[PDB]
Amino acid sequence: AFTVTVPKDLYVVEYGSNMTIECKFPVEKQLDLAALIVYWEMEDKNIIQFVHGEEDLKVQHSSYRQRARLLKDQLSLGNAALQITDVKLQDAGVYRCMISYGGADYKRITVKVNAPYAAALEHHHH
Amino acid sequence: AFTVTVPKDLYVVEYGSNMTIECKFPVEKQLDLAALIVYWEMEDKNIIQFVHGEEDLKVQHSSYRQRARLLKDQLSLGNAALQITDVKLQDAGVYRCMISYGGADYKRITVKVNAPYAAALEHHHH
Ligand SMILES: COc1nc(-c2cccc(-c3cccc(-c4cnc(CNC[C@@H]5CCC(=O)N5)c(OC)n4)c3Cl)c2Cl)cnc1CNC[C@@H]1CCC(=O)N1
Repeated sequence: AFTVTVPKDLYVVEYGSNMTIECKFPVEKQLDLAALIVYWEMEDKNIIQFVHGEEDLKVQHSSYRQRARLLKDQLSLGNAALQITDVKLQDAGVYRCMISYGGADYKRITVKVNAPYAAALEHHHH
Repeated sequence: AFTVTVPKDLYVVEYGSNMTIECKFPVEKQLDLAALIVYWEMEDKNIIQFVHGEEDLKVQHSSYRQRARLLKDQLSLGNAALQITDVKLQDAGVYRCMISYGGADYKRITVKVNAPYAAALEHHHH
């Protein structure tokens, strides 16, 4: 039974920081890269599409462009780790990691973003 | 490139009717049932979990008990059709069909439920 797990289903991050959110999947000693698909989304927006051992950047949502990547050196450990740089208030929400590696499963992770007044005021208006 | 498609991304259904919502996936020549996974959810409620050519009812949300099924004769034609019997107002929302058949993809379907006053009043009080 193929199961994705999360060490944390909640992250609380500061505006302007970097965050790495993690999804674990079973890898028995050697990764079959050809079989692996890793997909991350939030609110139906494509963040990562990792297929055939490479990230496909073409259909990544504009909000994550040049700010989101998969840490590929974690995949051999069975860790799908999404790193987002320079966190914004619009990054708060529910993320899903969808993994195919023989079997298929997904998990949800909630991200909360703390921000000072000036950042919040910009978000509130625009 | 493995792609799931939907003939309709919107269904408008009457309270008390039956609905069948459809996701299509490519099947060339013959279906390899052992490789197929079909999952249906709405709002994080597990509806259908079809793996190893059988439904796993243990993880199904209680509100879909004896009221939701996957039309298995459709699968060899590349149609994942979810039938829900006796539609309620709680069935309105966004559904996802997630399919693994070599590759993996999903699609969203929106369902709107029309209901008369009496049914709406019960739902409103709940
Ligand atoms: C039967 O059992 C279960 N099956 C699944 C499941 C089943 C099949 C496949 C997948 C799956 C896997 C990997 C990737 C993708 C995928 C998705 N989207 C794209 C979209 N890209 C752009 C394109 C264009 C826009 C768009 O709309 N599409 C993509 O890139 C093409 N790849 C997917 Cl769908 C999953 Cl996750 C999950 N959960 C349960 C099991 N119940 C769930 C519960 C919850 C906790 C648990 O423990 N269990």
